[PDB]
Amino acid sequence: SLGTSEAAPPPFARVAPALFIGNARAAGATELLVRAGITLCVNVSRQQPGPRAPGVAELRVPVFDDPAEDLLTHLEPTCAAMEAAVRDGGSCLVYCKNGRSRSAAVCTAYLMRHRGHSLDRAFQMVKSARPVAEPNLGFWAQLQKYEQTLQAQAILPRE
Amino acid sequence: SLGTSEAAPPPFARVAPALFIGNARAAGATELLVRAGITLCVNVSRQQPGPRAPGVAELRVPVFDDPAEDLLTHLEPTCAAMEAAVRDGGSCLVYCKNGRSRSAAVCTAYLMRHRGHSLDRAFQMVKSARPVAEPNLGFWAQLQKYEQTLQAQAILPRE
Ligand code: NA
Ligand code: NA
Ligand SMILES: [Zn+2]
Ligand SMILES: [Zn+2]
Ligand SMILES: [Zn+2]
Ligand SMILES: [Zn+2]
Repeated sequence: SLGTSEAAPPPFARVAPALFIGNARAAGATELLVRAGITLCVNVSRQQPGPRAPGVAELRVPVFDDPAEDLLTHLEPTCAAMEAAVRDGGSCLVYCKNGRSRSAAVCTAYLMRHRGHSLDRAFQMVKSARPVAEPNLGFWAQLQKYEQTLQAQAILPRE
Repeated sequence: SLGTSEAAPPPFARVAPALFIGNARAAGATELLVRAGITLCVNVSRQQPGPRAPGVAELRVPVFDDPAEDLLTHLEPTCAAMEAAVRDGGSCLVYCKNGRSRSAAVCTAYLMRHRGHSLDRAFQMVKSARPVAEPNLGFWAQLQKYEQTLQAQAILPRE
C-alpha cells in the first residue's frame, strides 16, 4: 500500500541481485511475491506451505533442520534450479519455517556456486540481509565440503 | 535378488541415459534406487511420499494433475536441477502418483531442454519406456509453448 510504512516487516529480504531469503509466512504473501518479481520459491522444509501465486513456481527441498541431515546432496540440483530461474529473469526466494538454518545454508550454497563467493564471503552476505541466519554446524560442515568440491571443479578459486 | 526374476515390476523404467520415469511406489524402493545410481528423485506431486534412501536427494514439484495447473513455470528450473544431477554423474528419476500425466510431461520437457529432441520425438521416447505415459492436454499445450520458447532461445532448432 502506497502510504505510509508497512507495520509488519516483509517476510523476506534481498541478499543479492535476484536472490531473497525469508521464512514460511512468505508463502501467503501473494502480492509481495509478485511485486518483487519472484518466480521461484525454494521451500526448504517438509511441511511448510508453498505459495499459491500466479506465475510463481515452487520447488520443495524436504530436509529436516538437523546436523545429521543430508543437505549436501540437495545443494547442486537446488542451486541449478535457482540459477535457471535467475537467468530467465525471475527472482528467487529461499525460505524455511523460521528463516534461520536451512534457508541460510541454501542461499550460502547458491552464492558460492553461482556468484563466485567463498563460503565466508557468501555467508557474510546472507547474515547482512538477515542477522538471524545461522546454518546448524552440521550444515556448515557440509557447506565446507561443497566449497572444496567447487574448488576441485574450478568453479571457485583456491585463492 | 540374484535369482530368478522379480515378480513385481520395478516402479520405474529407463527413458534415456541417466533418466528414469516412474510412480510414487518408487519412493520406498531404497535398494532399487541405489542400484540404479539415482541421486535425484523429482516428485511431481503435492502429497506423494519421497525417498528415504542414503545419497538420494528429493525435489518436489507440487502441482495437481489438472489442465489448468501451471506446470510451465516449473519446467525450466526443474529441468535445470535434473541436468545438474545428471552432469554430476547421478541418474534422475521423475515420478508422480501413478506415473502417467505429470511425470511424463516433466520427462518430455527435460528431453527437449537438455537432449535436443523435438516435442514429438521426446514424447515418443517417454511413451516407449512407459506406454501409459500421457500428459493431460493442458500440459501438452504448455509443453508446446515451452518448445517454442526453446526455439526462440536457440536451444532447439526450428528445423
Ligand atoms: Na566445520
Ligand atoms: Na495442444
Ligand atoms: Zn514442522
Ligand atoms: Zn519440523
Ligand atoms: Zn492425492
Ligand atoms: Zn491428489
